[PDB]
Amino acid sequence: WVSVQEGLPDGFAPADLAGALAQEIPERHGDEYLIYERDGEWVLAIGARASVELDSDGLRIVRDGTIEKRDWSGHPGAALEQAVNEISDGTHRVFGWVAFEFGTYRFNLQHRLAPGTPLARVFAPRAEVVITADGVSVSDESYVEDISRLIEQGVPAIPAPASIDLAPDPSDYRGRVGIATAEIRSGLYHKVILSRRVEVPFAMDFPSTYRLGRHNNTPVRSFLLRLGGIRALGYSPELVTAVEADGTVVTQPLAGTRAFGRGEDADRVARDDLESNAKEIVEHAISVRSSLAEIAEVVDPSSTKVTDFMTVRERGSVQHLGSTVSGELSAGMTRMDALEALFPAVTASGIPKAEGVDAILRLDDHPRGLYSGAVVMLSPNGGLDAALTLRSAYEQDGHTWLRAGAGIIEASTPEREFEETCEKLGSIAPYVIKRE
Amino acid sequence: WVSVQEGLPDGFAPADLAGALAQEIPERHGDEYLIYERDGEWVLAIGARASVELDSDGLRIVRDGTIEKRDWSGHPGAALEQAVNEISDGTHRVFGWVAFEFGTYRFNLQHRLAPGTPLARVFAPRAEVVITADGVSVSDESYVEDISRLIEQGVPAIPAPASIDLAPDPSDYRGRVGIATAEIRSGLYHKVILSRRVEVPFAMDFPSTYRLGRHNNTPVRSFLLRLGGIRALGYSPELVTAVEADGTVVTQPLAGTRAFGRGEDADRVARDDLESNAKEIVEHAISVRSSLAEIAEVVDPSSTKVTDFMTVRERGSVQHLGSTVSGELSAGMTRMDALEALFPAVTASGIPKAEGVDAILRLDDHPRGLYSGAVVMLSPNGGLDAALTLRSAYEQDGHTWLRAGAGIIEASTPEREFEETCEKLGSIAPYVIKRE
Repeated sequence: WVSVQEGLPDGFAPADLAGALAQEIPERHGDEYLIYERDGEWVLAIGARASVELDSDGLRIVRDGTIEKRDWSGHPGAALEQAVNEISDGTHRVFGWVAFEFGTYRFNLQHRLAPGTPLARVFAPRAEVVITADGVSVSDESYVEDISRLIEQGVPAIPAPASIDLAPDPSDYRGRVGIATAEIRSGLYHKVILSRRVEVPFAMDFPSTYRLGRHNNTPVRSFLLRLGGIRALGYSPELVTAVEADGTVVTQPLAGTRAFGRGEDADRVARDDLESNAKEIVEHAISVRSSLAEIAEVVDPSSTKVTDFMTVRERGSVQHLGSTVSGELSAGMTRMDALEALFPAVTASGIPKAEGVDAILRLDDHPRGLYSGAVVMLSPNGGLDAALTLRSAYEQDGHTWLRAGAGIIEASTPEREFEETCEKLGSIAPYVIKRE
Repeated sequence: WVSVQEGLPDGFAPADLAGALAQEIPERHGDEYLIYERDGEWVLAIGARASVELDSDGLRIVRDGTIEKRDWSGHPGAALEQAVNEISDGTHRVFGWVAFEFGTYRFNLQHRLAPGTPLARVFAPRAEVVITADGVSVSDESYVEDISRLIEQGVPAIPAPASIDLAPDPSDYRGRVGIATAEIRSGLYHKVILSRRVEVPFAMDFPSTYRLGRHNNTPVRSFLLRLGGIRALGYSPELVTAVEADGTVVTQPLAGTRAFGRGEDADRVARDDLESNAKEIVEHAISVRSSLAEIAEVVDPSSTKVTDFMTVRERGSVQHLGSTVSGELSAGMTRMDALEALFPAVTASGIPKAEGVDAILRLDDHPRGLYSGAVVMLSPNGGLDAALTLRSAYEQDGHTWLRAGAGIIEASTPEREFEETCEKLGSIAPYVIKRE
């Protein structure tokens, strides 16, 4: 590890340097890369020393072009954990994403997946740049040159954002909400989160959008990646799963939403509505109870606890009721068993979760892919950090899109739920920069 | 008859009301019962006013605290018909099941049966509830209060399903495929359908499972029963035999399978594969020819026809090539003659049929029992409706199981046949609910 810089250069917030370094090094050279923000520290992982591709019908481990093909069966977590342990060489951190569809295996719904459905893509980098307020480090000194050059030459001035109309409903979200309420009335499930895509009808500048979006958000994790033919960025409002080295397992159910960022007065009125609204309280408590039932599969029961029970969590364009559920990983359980037990987040799927997931396969645009999955960092010391992929933008196979959803219960009304998606889309839609 | 509701309240699909009523009425009072869904009408038949028990060693009529015993030999259809007419009183419908083993007599294979093998169980109900999308009628007024209350109380929520492991092969299906293909190679026969049981390691909730499965299937008939020491439910993909009041005989051979339910794009690829595949076309064609030869024994030659020839038929987790073969019942022939000629379904046995049935008795777990037999409704106008018993679950004598099979020809591979069984199990296995 080589120290590049003491402190940040004037006019560089860590997010800004991370985003600038993304544009000036990996984007410039065509490298895959991933930026992961966690507790005031940005890691920029550059280039794919090696990578894993887990699909519904196979597994590939790639080392500088050379492809191992493998089969796998049973649970996708066990295959992925093996492949991660292999490419980490016992020493390197591994980064990437896990798709919503990874979660179907738990509920015996993997028969609904098309051949070759992507489940996960992760890589071990050639190099890591680490940015804090305290400074900038790099794992390999051959990068010091380009880092210093972008520092001294200084900060790109982000263009004005573009405009995206959130109002049209091409995918008939309002009508799909109505199908879901009838299914709930029929007794099929209690709750499902359904989403709508918003197609961005132009090409995006991901690094710049990332930087602007981050100035206007307060997320638990943020990320920007180019990996597996996909670009994506996001302001994750909550962890689906963290496993610490000491064995602590964490999940953060956020459920219950009102608008935020409309001034102190409006935000306080919305908050007071949220905290006293019986429907939001009930659905929050139910979510937390479900989280606790899931985590209990992999932690010691005497260890399980809720911290910051049902507290208001501010997330840019929205504020939410949030709780933190935790426990101590049991003997004979792995970090991947933890992730599988909790995936996909109950708060982005539904209740009971098997029928919720079933409903999403039918009533949401498929696949969800990265949306409502996780962006992950896995560490050689047994660590796992998995941010729930929401408040995010995607670019793949010539399409660029936003995606946001809402929790549907029996009493839900199409128009309220559509408006909720609009509030959530306000975490991204305003900060989108054209690729020019 | 007595109308209960002229229009269901919203959040009452017919299958959900039928399943709820089974739980609320016959399951509470230990009654025999059978639900049969046909063309948008569910009939819930409750309580055994009178019964017929057909076994390999004799026939019993059970009613009014008596049993009358009857001897039969050679071919069971005539004794069953005579007995059904007896318990019908010329005015009641009769419901029940016919086991695979019923079909051995036509081929002089009954000597392979265990003495006392059950062949059929049918009953005339004490009461009938008829449910459609447009209302509920009941044959007995003393049911109206119970039915009215449940309707008002509201349909219960479907509980979360359990996990059944489809991967292991304790019956060595892969090995039995190899035995079959070596037998085919040697010239003993052309084709056989071999199956595997999957044991469910818990007591099932049949009414709840019935409901959840129905939401995820599109069958020609569905059923839920507790009769003759057995519980069963299923989503029949085809009729083995129907006889209409006008004398039309119908059979529906489905043969050739690919996955369905994986989104439009994958389903279209799979469809295009199925309809262009020479192996699937030839086997479908051969099945239709066999069906025509069987039906020709009981219908007028100038009346035989094939409708919807080799059309794709969608059945939840799978789609199939199917055809409808029909004719006009001949003078002197009964509905039972028609059933016997067509039983068991060519598409669930093999080619030639005698050799195929014999190969099933040797190379499949025995008895098949209800699997690949029929669930039947017999009407006093001479009607018969026999759904082929596939895509079903079963419970008897402390054991609960699923069962799925595949058509084996000379070139079949164990891996592909095992995967086919998994695809067909995808119809039911994910929706199985534990009885607590």
